[PDB]
Amino acid sequence: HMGTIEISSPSKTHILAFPFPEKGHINPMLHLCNRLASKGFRVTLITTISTYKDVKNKIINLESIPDGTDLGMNGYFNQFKNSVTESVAGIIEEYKLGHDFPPPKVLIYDSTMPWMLDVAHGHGILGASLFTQPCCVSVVYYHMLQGTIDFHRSSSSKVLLLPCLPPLEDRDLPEFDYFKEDSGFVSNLLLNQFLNIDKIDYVLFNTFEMLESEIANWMSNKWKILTIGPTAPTAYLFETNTEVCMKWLDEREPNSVIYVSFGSIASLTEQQMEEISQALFTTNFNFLWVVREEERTKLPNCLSSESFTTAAGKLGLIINWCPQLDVLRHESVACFMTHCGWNSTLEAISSGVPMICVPQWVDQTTNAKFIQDVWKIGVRVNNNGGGLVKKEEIERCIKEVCESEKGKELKRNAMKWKDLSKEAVSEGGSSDTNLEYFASTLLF
Ligand SMILES: O=c1ccn([C@@H]2O[C@H](COP(=O)(O)OP(=O)(O)O[C@H]3O[C@H](CO)[C@@H](O)[C@H](O)[C@H]3O)[C@@H](O)[C@H]2O)c(=O)[nH]1
Repeated sequence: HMGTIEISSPSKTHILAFPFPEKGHINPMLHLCNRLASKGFRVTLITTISTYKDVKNKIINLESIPDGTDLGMNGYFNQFKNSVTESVAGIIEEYKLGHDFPPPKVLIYDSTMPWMLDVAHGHGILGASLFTQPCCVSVVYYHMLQGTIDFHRSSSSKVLLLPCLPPLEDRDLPEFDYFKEDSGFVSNLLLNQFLNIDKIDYVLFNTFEMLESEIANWMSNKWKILTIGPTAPTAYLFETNTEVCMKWLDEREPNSVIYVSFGSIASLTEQQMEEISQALFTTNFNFLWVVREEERTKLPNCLSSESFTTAAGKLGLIINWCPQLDVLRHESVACFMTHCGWNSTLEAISSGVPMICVPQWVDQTTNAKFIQDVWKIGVRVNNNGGGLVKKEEIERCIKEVCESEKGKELKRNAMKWKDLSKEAVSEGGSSDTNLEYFASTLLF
């Protein structure tokens, strides 16, 4: 007969998001923010000023913070941690005292920044840790943290058996020694994702349960992890060179283009670029090869963008960046020569594109193991077993993926996993359900 009703809805719930300022961490966070804004949430993405321009063009409320850094990996990272700890706390407190927006309910922060949980909890809001790597390699990091099995790795070969994982050869383990005297720092960075795993309010993984069933269930029983991937949309984020790349691809034959990208960070030696060049300029396919501006000088002196007719009569384009998700979904693309970063790997899965795996370090070695031997949607190159990958090896892997009956089955496998990733994020799918569990319980 008389009183007041209070309605908690997405439209009056405010979600803060803070990615690590690198594209493989920014991009999956942005995709997740877009899905959350689509459910009606007020979403504020926080990012460093030197990434603010990039994020501004791709896209949601946007907020910049100082880069926090002036310097090797450690000094860079400790300054970073100290600076963003204060600036994000300031943003949280300002949005508490505001009146236009709702006060923040939760901070979604990158899993490699676990101290951000103390920032969120210290300011009275929930924390959600977004893991940007698959379940299988993340569990390895946990076991390395637990200091149980010896992971130290030339007088023998070792094979490691961990619960709910296929046996892992030494080459299958996440690769840190590439970083030499910084291997400890990079190692610590990935291991420490688990330092406070039991105190995190939501543990988010950009993967889908059918892809990693055994290990996801294992993790789900230990922690209440929510697999919510792929966060990228199925068949928004507007990448640079979009019109140029789509026009070039629209003029190619179906299933005729090898797409080549080594991600946003990896840098191959100039001898390694030469092997890749000679392979691509003599194969029976067109090619689209992303060579970042800062990497152009490692190209063979033989050669913003550049067009080629190849020695096989085909066409090549070398470009400094591309809308990778749109490239992968283009009918012209036959396969994806990739460094096996997790976003690249999962984007290719969601697109049905088989892979040639040229992994460089951290999780890319483990991902390539799963791409070839578990999901069976690619072939991994063979290095002296850090070793150079020769043009004849790359050529062997192209002919296998694109010119053999085995390649036809890898393509069938990849269309099967493509359908499964689409079902995961559709209504009733495992990832849609876990993302809704996140959204719905935020309202409680
Ligand atoms: O021309 C290009 C090339 C790449 N991308 C995008 O850039 C991201 C690349 O990310 P990823 O494939 O994960 O590679 P990295 O840039 O190397 O990302 C780092 O962080 C990832 C997430 O933790 C790890 O999986 C990687 O191994 C690590 O190097 C993806 O969203 C791609 O779609 C583009 O949009 N255009």
